[PDB]
Amino acid sequence: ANPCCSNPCQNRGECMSTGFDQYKCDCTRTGFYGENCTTPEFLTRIKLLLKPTPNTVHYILTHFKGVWNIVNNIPFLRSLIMKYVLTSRSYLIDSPPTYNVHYGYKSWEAFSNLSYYTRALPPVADDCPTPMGVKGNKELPDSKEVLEKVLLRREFIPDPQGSNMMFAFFAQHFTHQFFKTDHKRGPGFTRGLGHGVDLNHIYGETLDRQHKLRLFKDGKLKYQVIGGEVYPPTVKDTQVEMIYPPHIPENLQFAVGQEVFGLVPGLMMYATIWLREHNRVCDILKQEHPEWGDEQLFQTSRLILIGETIKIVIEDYVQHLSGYHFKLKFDPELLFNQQFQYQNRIASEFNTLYHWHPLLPDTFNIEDQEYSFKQFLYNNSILLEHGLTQFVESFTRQIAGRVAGGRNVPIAVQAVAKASIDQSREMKYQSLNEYRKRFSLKPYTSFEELTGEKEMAAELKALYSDIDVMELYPALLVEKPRPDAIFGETMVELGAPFSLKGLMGNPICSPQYWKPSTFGGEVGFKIINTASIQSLICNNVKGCPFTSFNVQ
Amino acid sequence: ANPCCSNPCQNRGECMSTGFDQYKCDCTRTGFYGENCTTPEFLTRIKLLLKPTPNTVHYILTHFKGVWNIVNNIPFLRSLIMKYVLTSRSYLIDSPPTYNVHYGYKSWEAFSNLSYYTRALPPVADDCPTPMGVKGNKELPDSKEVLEKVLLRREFIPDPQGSNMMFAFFAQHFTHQFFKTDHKRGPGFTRGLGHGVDLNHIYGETLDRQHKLRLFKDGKLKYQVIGGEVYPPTVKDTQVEMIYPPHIPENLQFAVGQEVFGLVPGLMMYATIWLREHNRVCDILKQEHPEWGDEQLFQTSRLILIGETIKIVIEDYVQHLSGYHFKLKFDPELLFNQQFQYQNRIASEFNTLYHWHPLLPDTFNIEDQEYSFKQFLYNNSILLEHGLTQFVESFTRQIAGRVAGGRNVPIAVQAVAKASIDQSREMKYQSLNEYRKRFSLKPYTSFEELTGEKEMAAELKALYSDIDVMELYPALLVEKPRPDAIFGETMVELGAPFSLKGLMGNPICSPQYWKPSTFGGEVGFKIINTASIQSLICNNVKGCPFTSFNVQ
Ligand code: HEM
Ligand code: HEM
Ligand SMILES: *[C@@H]1O[C@H](CO)[C@@H](O[C@@H]2O[C@H](CO)[C@@H](O)[C@H](O)[C@H]2NC(C)=O)[C@H](O)[C@H]1NC(C)=O
Ligand SMILES: *[C@@H]1O[C@H](CO)[C@@H](O[C@@H]2O[C@H](CO)[C@@H](O)[C@H](O)[C@H]2NC(C)=O)[C@H](O)[C@H]1NC(C)=O
Ligand SMILES: COc1ccc2c(c1)c1c(n2Cc2ccc(Cl)cc2)C(C)=NCC1
Ligand SMILES: COc1ccc2c(c1)c1c(n2Cc2ccc(Cl)cc2)C(C)=NCC1
Ligand SMILES: CCCCCCCCO[C@@H]1O[C@H](CO)[C@@H](O)[C@H](O)[C@H]1O
Ligand SMILES: *[C@@H]1O[C@H](CO)[C@@H](O)[C@H](O)[C@H]1NC(C)=O
Ligand SMILES: *[C@@H]1O[C@H](CO)[C@@H](O)[C@H](O)[C@H]1NC(C)=O
Ligand SMILES: *[C@@H]1O[C@H](CO)[C@@H](O)[C@H](O)[C@H]1NC(C)=O
Ligand SMILES: *[C@@H]1O[C@H](CO)[C@@H](O)[C@H](O)[C@H]1NC(C)=O
Repeated sequence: ANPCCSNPCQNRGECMSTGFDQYKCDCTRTGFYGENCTTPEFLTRIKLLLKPTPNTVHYILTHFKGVWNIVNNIPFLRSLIMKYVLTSRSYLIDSPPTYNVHYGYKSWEAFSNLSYYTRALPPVADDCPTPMGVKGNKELPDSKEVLEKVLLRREFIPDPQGSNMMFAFFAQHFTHQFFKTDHKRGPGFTRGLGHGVDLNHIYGETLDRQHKLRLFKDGKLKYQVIGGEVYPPTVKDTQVEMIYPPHIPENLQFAVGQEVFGLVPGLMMYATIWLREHNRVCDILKQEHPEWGDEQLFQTSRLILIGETIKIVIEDYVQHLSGYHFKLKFDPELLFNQQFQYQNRIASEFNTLYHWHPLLPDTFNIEDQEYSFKQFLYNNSILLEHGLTQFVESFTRQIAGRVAGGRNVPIAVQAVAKASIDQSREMKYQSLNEYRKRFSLKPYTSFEELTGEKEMAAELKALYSDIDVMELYPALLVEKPRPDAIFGETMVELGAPFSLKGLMGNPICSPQYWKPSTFGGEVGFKIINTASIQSLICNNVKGCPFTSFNVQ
Repeated sequence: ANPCCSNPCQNRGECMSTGFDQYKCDCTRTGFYGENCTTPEFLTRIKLLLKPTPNTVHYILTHFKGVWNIVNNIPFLRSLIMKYVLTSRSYLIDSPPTYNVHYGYKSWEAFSNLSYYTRALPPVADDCPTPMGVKGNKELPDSKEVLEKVLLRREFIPDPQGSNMMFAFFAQHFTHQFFKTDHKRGPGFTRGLGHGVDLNHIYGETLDRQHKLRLFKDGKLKYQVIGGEVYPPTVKDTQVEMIYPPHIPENLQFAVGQEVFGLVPGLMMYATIWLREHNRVCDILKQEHPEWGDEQLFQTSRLILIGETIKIVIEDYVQHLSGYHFKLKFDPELLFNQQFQYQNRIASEFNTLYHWHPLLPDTFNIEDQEYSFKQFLYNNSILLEHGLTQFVESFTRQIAGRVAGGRNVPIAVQAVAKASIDQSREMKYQSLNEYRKRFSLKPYTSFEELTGEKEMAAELKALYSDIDVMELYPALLVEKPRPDAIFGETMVELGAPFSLKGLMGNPICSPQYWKPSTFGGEVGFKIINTASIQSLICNNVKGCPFTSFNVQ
């Protein structure tokens, strides 16, 4: 019924109904004119004839190891390249945000209501005949049939990039501060009104929760000592709301910023590490400022751990995922002479493609034990039995699973993957190829080009019939990976602009914030600029055990 | 005891305590270096030797009328000059925001908690020996003594720029959407979470209030027809809460977006005009999009009226009180190639200096009646008595009062002007000269330099002793005005950046919003780009009465 259901406007042109049966494409600043914005301009012709494909941009960055070794040892050449990485990626995001799950058109309700996730692409209209628009059958294939045929794990497929459980649990700990779906409203609503990296999973979403977690002395957070080790406090001691099964004793009901981090001891591991780091920074600032009160010590510490988070994510977490020989660099000054919006709204699609459940192994191997999912979930006495030291040493050695390549979602969490399929349809996601076009990628012409193989492509083609009807989420998990990589092209090219806008879009990277006095002088400024996952564990885990995001 | 109470750092360098009695200035990206950021760099010595004073630029813009008559008709030259106006004023506001009433240091609470007003200057620390820091007596002079000696109006002083009551009530109506102090929390807390021009004074702050005001047919707002004229609906049949005295009849309680607009018929006049304009735009959009539903007609009408508001404010409202011969232009495209944060946070000082009560006369002369403050306030029966047309014609003729120059605050609202003094000290405002240095203005060396005369200056000399202790709010109302103007240098050079960042920092001025499809096509786009106070009255007030912001 809606004349824009076929998604006619190309090259990011906006569609608007002009009557019951007619439409018009607004091609403003798209580089193209014509009915559906497909006729390029002469300057656009030159750029399209010169812009290299992302797979070529992935080859030079992962080859010529000796040439990148020269560039890395030159600050000028490294900064000029890192600046190009920042700007080229960040141009793809709409900031301020536009659409959400309920508005396929711009409106003030969509912009102002921070409870919605935002949308890179507008949702399909209710009165469209097919789920994707006009293409495909009236009903998408059975989500359980897609789940069992191409998603579920037969034999465990390890990640060829060496990603370990330290990386996987870091990915789960980090992303679950801005991925906090409000299941009371719907899959398109969020509870992290910060919409970014505010470390609410450490300090609390609301002020009242924060004050319950604070000691109100030297800016530190409340803690307890079990067996000589610093662990988060209990629910009984702080009276914060946590999510635990009714069979969990009171001394094991740990209280952390995120109310669900008692789900798995992997999240509680990082929650304990970051808690210790906060109090460690409180001791440093108090050493440098005996005149500061409790509130300033807490606040300045919080800002320092935020900078440490963004520093570790870019230079370690993203560095490992990229597989680049070029050393990425967290430097906000690279954007001061550029056009960049220091804001961010968390996108629903970013939430979808971050369901990296294939990372999870069949068993969690700690020291000389192999816990199943039943034994590991909601059992933090495991953490107390082994300690952070052996926890780090065990997760550093155990390798995680490959995300792309298909058929690697462990069956323990199969209902989550099936829900990621079902909820994507509930929120009226557009097709995979529509999101590939939205991010300047060539649309797949067949299921075999997508998967890079024949068997899964045959099962998909029997289910979806036409490639233009393939859904985004299952395509990500079964996409052909880059050579010996963990992700395909769609995962990287769509997630990098979201990931970059959420890290650099933080206010601490803005010129008025990025200065030593914001972090208590040059001593606190050095804490951020020398942060690393290795130094985070070495400063807060006994014995200073070697850790990394890759297996040795 | 705080070593930063003397505000030692100059040129926006940030002070930080480095001990119980030692401080350090952070001169990062200030153009200066040294202990208190006072030694200029080479590029700083060149800019300080080439930048003209604000009064010089005001002279050039208010003189050479024939030259501006040529520039106004050269579209490239006019856009070029308006570009310089927008960029030079933008550089002064901290965006993302920094301090508030409770945080003199940058903190995540200060940035995230949207209930606060932000602060262009940090508050004075509570442990400083004097209210202003280290200068003046232990207590500031009697606010009643200041109010009665330099503020209370003995004889009405008309505005030399000819501002009428159409302007005075437009200022009151427009600003009272982002100036809504939360008196349940404190003067530094706002109830306007949009922090800008979201037209919540028409549609409501919360979604539940908006639905009470909406008719849910053709996107129109509810209304009633009294005597053949369109007026807002009553609280009796809408249940939306309004502030009315307990004696007001049920059918005289008009229900509009802002709960306090029943305070004066002047506010209810503009609320009625804008209500009509929304339903008129709805008729225009439905005429062009007969396939749209209620929600999209409403949401698009809202975005259009927001655009109309920013248009009228820049090209009529700001055009009137600037006194410029250069015709101001509202054109978001002038910032697409410029560094500009498309976000805004309402500053508390912007609220402080927008207290333009000297505009009010001693009586409100409508047609042939002269109503006192007692008769005018909370008397919507006056509006139904005379009608909108007579209201527009009467207020166009009645001249408002001069805001600067001293002694023009009407005695009927003396309780307000004292509160502005008290609440400013309660919020620990810094001195007048400290705020002048904050906005690149020369500090006043004497009270006579501030007032431009002898009498009021000698009174302020005997109250404050030192000029560096003079407060911001009373200085704005007693400052020497510009020649035959309404405001002084401080009122203009401090308020213009706040006003700029609030108008152009709106999301609809961002590139992904400034296009026809956002506003329902080229017809709705034309409603924004050809809006004016004259067309607003002509399209919505019966008879198309002549109106203006200046008396004829
Ligand atoms: C280690 C054990 C893990 C378990 C038991 C688990 C299970 C779950 C469950 C139950 C949900 C919520 C389902 C729903 O309510 O719709 C979820 C969501 C999610 N998972 Fe995991 N997962 C694990 C690890 C990970 C890891 C390593 C990542 C890495 C990125 C990850 C990424 C996500 C994300 C981003 C969400 C969405 C968050 C939200 O919408 O609130 N998970 N997972
Ligand atoms: C026409 C009759 C008017 C009356 C009876 C009136 C009276 C008042 C009152 C009672 C307040 C509340 C003070 C407080 O809550 O502490 C106030 C505040 C204020 N007035 Fe008016 N005023 C009038 C017109 C105007 C005009 C023409 C302007 C022009 C700019 C103006 C600007 C303001 C502002 C900006 C505030 C601050 C409100 C806030 O921060 O919430 N007022 N006035
Ligand atoms: C913003 O800050 C204010 C003040 O710190 C918070 O309001 C306080 O809330 C507590 C409850 O947590 C009350 O006991 C206080 O009386 C409140 N003070 C004032 C002045 O209102 C407010 O909750 C914060 N906003 C958010 C979203 O956290
Ligand atoms: C953001 O939007 C949601 C949904 O449009 C709002 O939630 C609704 O709130 C109204 C009351 O205002 C309730 O009657 C509905 O039942 C709610 N629906 C859902 C799905 O939650 C929410 O209030 C909006 N937030 C803001 C700040 O306006
Ligand atoms: C500088 O801008 C960025 C920010 C994050 C990036 C990034 C580029 C690249 C990658 N990341 C991390 C990332 C990507 C997708 C998702 Cl979903 C989450 C994180 C990856 C994995 N490869 C190379 C390019
Ligand atoms: C484009 O940038 C602006 C925005 C608003 C402006 C402005 C410049 C100028 C003025 N205004 C309006 C205004 C200023 C202060 C306050 Cl407190 C309220 C309104 C004035 C008064 N004259 C010349 C310069
Ligand atoms: C862990 C897998 C549990 C569900 C598997 C049964 C669903 C049928 O899936 C079948 O499995 C075969 C073996 O992988 C594939 O070769 C077939 O292509 C596929 O159709
Ligand atoms: C795109 O434009 C062509 C004409 O150039 C038209 O035939 C076609 O229908 C348009 N696309 C869609 C999806 O309608
Ligand atoms: C929890 O882990 C411990 C190992 O420390 C194990 O003995 C226990 O059985 C586990 N509990 C459950 C319910 O799996
Ligand atoms: C500022 O610097 C001067 C010398 O540069 C020094 O004498 C003075 O104490 C400093 N502080 C103040 C508040 O003037
Ligand atoms: C309200 O205004 C009317 C004129 O419309 C007047 O007759 C009446 O006395 C006024 N009421 C008060 C309380 O001043």
